[PDB]
Amino acid sequence: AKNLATTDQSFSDDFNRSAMGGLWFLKSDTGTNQVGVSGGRAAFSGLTD
Amino acid sequence: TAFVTFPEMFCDWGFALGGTTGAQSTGTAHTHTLNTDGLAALQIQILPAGYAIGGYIGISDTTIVDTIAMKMYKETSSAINNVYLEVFREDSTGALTSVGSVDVSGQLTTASDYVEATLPAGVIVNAGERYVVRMRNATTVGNRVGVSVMKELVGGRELSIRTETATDSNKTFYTPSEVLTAQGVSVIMPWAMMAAKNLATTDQSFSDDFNRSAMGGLWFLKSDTGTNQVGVSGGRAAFSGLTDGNQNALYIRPTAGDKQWVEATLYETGIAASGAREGLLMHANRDLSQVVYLGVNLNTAKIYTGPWNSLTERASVSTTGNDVLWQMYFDPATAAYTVLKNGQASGLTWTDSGSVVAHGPNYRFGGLRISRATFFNAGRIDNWTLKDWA
Amino acid sequence: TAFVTFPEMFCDWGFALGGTTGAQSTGTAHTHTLNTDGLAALQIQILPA
Amino acid sequence: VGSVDVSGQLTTASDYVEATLPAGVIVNAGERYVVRMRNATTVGNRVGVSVMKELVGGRELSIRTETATDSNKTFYTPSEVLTAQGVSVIMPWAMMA
Repeated sequence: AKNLATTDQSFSDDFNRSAMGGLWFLKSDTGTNQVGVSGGRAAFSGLTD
Repeated sequence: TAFVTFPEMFCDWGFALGGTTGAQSTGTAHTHTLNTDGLAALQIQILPAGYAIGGYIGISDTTIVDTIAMKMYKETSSAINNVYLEVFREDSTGALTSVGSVDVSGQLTTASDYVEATLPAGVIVNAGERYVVRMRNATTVGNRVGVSVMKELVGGRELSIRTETATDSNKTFYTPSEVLTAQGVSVIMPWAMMAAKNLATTDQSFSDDFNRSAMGGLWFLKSDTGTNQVGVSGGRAAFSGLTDGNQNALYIRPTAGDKQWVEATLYETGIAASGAREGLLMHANRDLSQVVYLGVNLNTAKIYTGPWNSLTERASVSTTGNDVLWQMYFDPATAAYTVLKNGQASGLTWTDSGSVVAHGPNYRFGGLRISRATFFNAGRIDNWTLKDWA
Repeated sequence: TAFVTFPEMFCDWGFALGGTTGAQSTGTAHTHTLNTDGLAALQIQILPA
Repeated sequence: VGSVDVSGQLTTASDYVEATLPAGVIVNAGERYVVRMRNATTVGNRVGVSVMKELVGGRELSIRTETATDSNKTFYTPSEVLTAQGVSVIMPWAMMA
């Protein structure tokens, strides 16, 4: 399949699940807490600055 | 989930030889008979300090890498250090860029054993790109390192890199010219692995509108009728056939954890005659050894436990107008099951004080159940859904 | 993306032999020792028009 | 989770033997399954199985039991599984379709 008519990939996430999941590489300056999903919305986990 | 330069089964196993050899170099002409005592497998390549060897790794499905592995050992028992395993991404131009490295000299063993090392941070990979797992071995003491490789045959594609100078071994950003030179120089091909040991597992959820022609391969069907199973008609599941008995459909795809939430709408259940039991199944074994079942008739709704052959009633409640979108879920914080009718509490709750229900990897399957008796099929079901509520 | 009758890694590479052969056809009875000099790989078939 | 008798359809020539399970068994990605050949015959004729030799120093993932009780076992324990893995020296070819 040497050459294909490549489509334009598109993705969407409602963030309406329990955990962040493996579909998101997380990197934070806190050290332990990353972007956490709560109440169906992403937010800053932890009380750190 | 991982990617290997060539299947690990070759490193783990070998082929038995057979047949007959050919002519001799000198002496009386004879041909020896091959047998199982001859083994075809990977070879071992010793390598001195300052010599780096690596192989290209394909990416099948995109994910996040966490660790890398190689099959190697040390020749002598002397102390060693400065043994590095690193990962290089190949750009469009073919240049190699370092995206991670790790010291593995501490955990090395004299015996030929796997070496698995965690990267400092995750490196996202995508299907279609190529990666190289390089072993550096820039030690100071001088003990050599033996890596398990498999011999390459000339005349084919060259996709292994090998560098001898200490400068090239310590290089962290190879240019295309140096990559081509290393590919030309290289004669072996090492065994390398890029793994996905730990992932942030999601809460898997599934749903089916039951709006197709056949039952489909996404449902394991088991019934006491013998021949007929849950059949889809008019876009709704139903008890196929005129026989008296029970039918169950189990979703092939399991959920993530013990937290379960199943929901479906009950249709044509207010016209039932007597004893028509149908509804949803949660915490179902693959072999249906023990299940938690929600049975709704035209009069009431009950919760059942146990194998499909014989069910035990745990709780019951008398309701009316049972043609709505029923839901029922399990909270492991209190180990309790709660049923919500049309978004209302409906006062249906069971508490497992005795822990009669076992929760584990083999008890995360849901499904649907119908029963038919006395020439009156139970209601039909639609909009089936299972998920892991937060 | 492609489909192959058997993995191309065999077509590109080979295996190193090891072990020991069996009895000989004639002469003094002996068994040779296998080493990395023996290569196990696919063969080449000639074919006329 | 499933057993089948394949003595009737066996042939002296080395040929594939395919047997249907009594009922379907759902499987999921990430789990592991073992296809065990028992051979608890009464006449005493031996059975030859096509295997592929394993090399030492690698992972052990084949099971081999010798005693009749072990062969007739239905629910193995982790200790017995480890002992069988250590004892085994061959790896058989098995398919689940």
